[PDB]
Amino acid sequence: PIVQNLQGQMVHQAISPRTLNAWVKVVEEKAFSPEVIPMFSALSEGATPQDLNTMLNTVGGHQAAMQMLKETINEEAAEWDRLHPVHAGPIAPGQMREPRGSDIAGTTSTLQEQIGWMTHNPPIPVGEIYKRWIILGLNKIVRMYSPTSILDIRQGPKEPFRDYVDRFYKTLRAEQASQEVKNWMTETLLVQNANPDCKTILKALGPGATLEEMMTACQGVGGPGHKARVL
Amino acid sequence: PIVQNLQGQMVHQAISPRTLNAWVKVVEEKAFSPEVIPMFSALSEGATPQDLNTMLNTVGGHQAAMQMLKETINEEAAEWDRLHPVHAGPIAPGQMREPRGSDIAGTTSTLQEQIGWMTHNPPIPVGEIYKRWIILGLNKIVRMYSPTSILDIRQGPKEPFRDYVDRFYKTLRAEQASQEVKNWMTETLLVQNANPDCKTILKALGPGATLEEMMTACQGVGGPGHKARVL
Amino acid sequence: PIVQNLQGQMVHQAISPRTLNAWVKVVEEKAFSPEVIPMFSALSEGATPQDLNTMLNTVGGHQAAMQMLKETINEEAAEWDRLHPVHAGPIAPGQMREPRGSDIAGTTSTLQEQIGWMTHNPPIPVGEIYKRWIILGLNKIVRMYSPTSILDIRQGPKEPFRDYVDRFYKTLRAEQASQEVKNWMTETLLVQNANPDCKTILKALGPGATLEEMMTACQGVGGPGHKARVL
Amino acid sequence: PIVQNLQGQMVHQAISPRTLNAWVKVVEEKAFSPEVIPMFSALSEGATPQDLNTMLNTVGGHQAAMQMLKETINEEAAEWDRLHPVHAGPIAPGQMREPRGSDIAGTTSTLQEQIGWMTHNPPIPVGEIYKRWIILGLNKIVRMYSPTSILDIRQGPKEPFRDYVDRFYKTLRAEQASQEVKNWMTETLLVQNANPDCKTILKALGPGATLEEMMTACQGVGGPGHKARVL
Amino acid sequence: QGPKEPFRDYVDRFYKTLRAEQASQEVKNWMTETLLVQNANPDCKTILKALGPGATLEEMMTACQGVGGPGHKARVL
Repeated sequence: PIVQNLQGQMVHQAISPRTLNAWVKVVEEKAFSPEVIPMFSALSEGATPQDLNTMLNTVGGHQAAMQMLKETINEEAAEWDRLHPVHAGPIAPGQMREPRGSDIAGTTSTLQEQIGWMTHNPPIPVGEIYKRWIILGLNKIVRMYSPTSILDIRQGPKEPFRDYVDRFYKTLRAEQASQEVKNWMTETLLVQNANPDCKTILKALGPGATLEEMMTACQGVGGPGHKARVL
Repeated sequence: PIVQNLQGQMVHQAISPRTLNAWVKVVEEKAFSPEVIPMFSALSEGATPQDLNTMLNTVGGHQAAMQMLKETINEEAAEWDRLHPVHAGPIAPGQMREPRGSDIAGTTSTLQEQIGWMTHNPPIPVGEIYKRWIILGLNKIVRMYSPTSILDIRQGPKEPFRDYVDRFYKTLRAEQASQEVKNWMTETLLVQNANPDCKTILKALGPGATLEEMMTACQGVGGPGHKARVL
Repeated sequence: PIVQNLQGQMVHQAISPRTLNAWVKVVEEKAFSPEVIPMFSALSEGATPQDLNTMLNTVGGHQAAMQMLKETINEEAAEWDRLHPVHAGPIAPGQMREPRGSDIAGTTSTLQEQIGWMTHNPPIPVGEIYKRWIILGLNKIVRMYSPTSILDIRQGPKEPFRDYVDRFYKTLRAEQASQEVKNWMTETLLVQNANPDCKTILKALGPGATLEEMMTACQGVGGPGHKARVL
Repeated sequence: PIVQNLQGQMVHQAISPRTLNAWVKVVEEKAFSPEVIPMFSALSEGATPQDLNTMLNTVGGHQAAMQMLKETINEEAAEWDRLHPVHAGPIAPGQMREPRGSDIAGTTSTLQEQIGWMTHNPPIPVGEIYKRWIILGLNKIVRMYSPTSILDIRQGPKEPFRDYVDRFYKTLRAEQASQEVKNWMTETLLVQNANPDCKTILKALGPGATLEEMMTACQGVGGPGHKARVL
Repeated sequence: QGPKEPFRDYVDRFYKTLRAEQASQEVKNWMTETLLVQNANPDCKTILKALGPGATLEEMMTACQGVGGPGHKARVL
């Protein structure tokens, strides 16, 4: 995308074949897993809409998810053009004409105009909003993908604490809810779905317990072969 | 993170996709190993907090252990706001106001803002403290990984002394203790948890004779005080 | 390690991650092979003790061998500390003060001072001696690894000269003894450890046949010591 | 080796890590094959002896054959101290000292001194002769490898011309005779070692037929010919 | 510590034995915190573990004094 700083003005560079290969490979390896969202946020340097849209268009087997994501982007673009500060009428020549919801989209925007409003006038967050809409759509996909409704994870009488925690944190990452609520829910839910023996020693710790303390306490609860005891 | 020397002043640049793939493979196959702490130290190049923050969010496996590391960083950041000099608060125009304890974290500070206080005015150890807190979290993760104490690392009857030494040194890497204390322990521990048959010839060495000499003697004999044949 | 001469003033520049993966791949597959030792010398550009120390911290299973190498560096550092010219605490104001054994070691040294002493006052070979001590340590590890002796490598009944010479030369790199002696004993050894089928032709060639000349003759005979008298 | 032309005077740097891995990989794939000699010639850009010594030192499997080359290199170094200018022991103030046979090797010379004699007075062909001496040794190595001689090549009845000519071409890679002599060998041996039915095609075509024409006839007739005359 | 042995006799013997160790103060102190709990009988060990991390020697002795016997049994077994 558009880069260059200390050596002067920005130049529009193309995407790497290496990053494109990673996008194809990661999908074969772990298609809808939550870690895709921070990787996309981190790697998207100079996040221009049409360039971001290239990753969406190079979709393989997971095209159905992308089609839903595109509908969500269209809903978000429609909301931007009508429920947020609306664009006026005729203006004097040479002004950008405050970009519309459809101007954010790659289909209805040319490269010259898209880069023009991105840096000729003071930087507009056009890439940031489109990227945010993609993040919002990806969050919907991981939410739908999750096979467990958060409270479906349980610990069997022979299942170790570490595996119970792995299962619990796997569904926890797809929760998409408020942090205070998530902490309060985590505190009660972990105890409720725990096995009788595990729950009996877990209740000794009581209020004010934190994850570092919980992990430390469950070191003596051990793994397979070892028979977990209160003492 | 920040980079550039030969052409002039430092500018913020993202890490290679091959490096990210290398990290992903290391987390997948070497998960809780103490060998990953130097690998992370090498890969945590420069000093911008944002790149380290995104890198740690790419985990698909041991997310709960990583979350305990985030919790550790959050409470270490709390101590930077309280214990350490955080000044009076109000500041006259034209200053960068100095980061508070929670301003160190990439989740609470903007990228240009993070770069600003370490580039617009002379260096401050914001990258080093954030890295130190992550390293401290990794030290805690290997402390939870361990399932057997040093005195529980006993040598079996059919178990060779060489395998026992590897088990001891691998176990030792996660214990977090003073070098003098570890050396002082090394004098009696090595022959203490060994089996009777190998001890027959290894007890003859006596006082002094460092690990190198003890191993040179051990290699020369093999097995439980004498080697065995497979084919 | 430090880099740049023609280009400008010296820069301390981090190793590439591909180089680190290549080192890990070599250590993982070749373990205690003598082939690793020149590869370490080849890869260790601009000899900087901290970077050299980092390359000894990434080992997996074989940590105990690495610990012996680290103790060997301490042993040679101690040799520098008291048997090589002894330093005195009192020195004139404005001097960098030439390093003691502990200063050479990664344990008490700081990277800013370490780069400082090698770049300020006239060149001290701090990196080269540390690299040499590591190589000396690696040269002790091959002895620990080697499980054979000069008269244990004997050609079997169905073994050809190529298999017999390969085991001898594989062993030879880990010998750690005088070259002058090795040459003088080699002439006796090649005849002595041969099988009776190949021994008679080796004896028949006699004195005045060098390694190339013997290898040239041994190429045409065929099998595990084919008919030695052609009439 | 020493590198830089465009930005001014050359700086000494080590070999690239990827090149070192490639050298090891090529050895695993095809250590003794004749095309390794041009591959080595191509990769040895900047023939500084110390860098060249690293390539020799890092060899894996074929160590016994590899150590035979040192005898030839030492022998050519002995020839350099005889047939080439040998100079004298005395030396005038501040001179770099013209190389002796044992100054050529990196093992018995010092790097700064080595760069000094290669560059202080008009270039000395130290790297070029060392590469040629190594090539002479590599030409000896393919003699040791060789499983078939040039006069051992013969076409069987079930062996087509393409299979036969490939075998003949492979054996012509290391023919170790004059190009003038080789022209006669090519003209005579190719027809002479062909099978009777294939020979009939060659016999009919006869004198005044180039390699292009011979190949064209072989291509048109098919296989090694067939049980009845076509020409 | 045996099943019917009281903590005061056990810690008295531990201190007496430790008195002849002639090692640096750090070596003795660091060990004492973990070893006393580890070599204790199940019921006593449960009570010592219940007191847990932190606290002074006076606080530990105070807790032990009121506990009584060689360790009175619990209901979660």
